[PDB]
Amino acid sequence: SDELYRQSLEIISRYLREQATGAKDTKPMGRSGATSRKALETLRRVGDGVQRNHETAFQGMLRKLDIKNEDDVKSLSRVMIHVFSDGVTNWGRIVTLISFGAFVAKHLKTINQESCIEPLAESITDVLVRTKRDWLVKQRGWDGFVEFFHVE
Amino acid sequence: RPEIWAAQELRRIGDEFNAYYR
Ligand SMILES: [Cl-]
Ligand SMILES: [Zn+2]
Ligand SMILES: [Zn+2]
Ligand SMILES: [Zn+2]
Ligand SMILES: [Zn+2]
Ligand SMILES: [Zn+2]
Repeated sequence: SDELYRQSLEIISRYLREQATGAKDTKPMGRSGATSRKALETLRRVGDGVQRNHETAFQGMLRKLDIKNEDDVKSLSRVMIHVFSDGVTNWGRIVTLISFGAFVAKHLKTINQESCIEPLAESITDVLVRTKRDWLVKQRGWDGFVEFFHVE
Repeated sequence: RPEIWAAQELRRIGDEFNAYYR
């Protein structure tokens, strides 16, 4: 029983799937859902924005990582661990990693329209929740994300 | 290595976005 992991995977999977398919999921989010929905709304707003201005860089990275299929996620996990290896953790880095995950997911859908986004979403969620567990907990998890990116 | 370069790139963008929202 791991609610933070469950919640994180739901948020990230939903974002990746929407981005990949172009369609929103009309199914009530699990327990919580209030924070999750606001997190997903935040992720749409800021994640789309990251993808903007950085299309060239993202394409560059996709190409260099040569991600061949829905299951080829080991290299991305390594890259994410490497990003955090200077010892710095913040929501800008996290949203950028998730946004890049959505970028990859979109591209995998073009090559194969039957591609599952779950391996990618699981790989990203694993890095975030497992390696930043206490950092997330201290901050009431996704509330930290919501408030950091909150605009009036 | 492509993996080191990708990490450098994602970190640059990540910190930029962090600094943006403060
Ligand atoms: Cl690890
Ligand atoms: Zn593409
Ligand atoms: Zn799975
Ligand atoms: Zn709050
Ligand atoms: Zn390094
Ligand atoms: Zn660069």
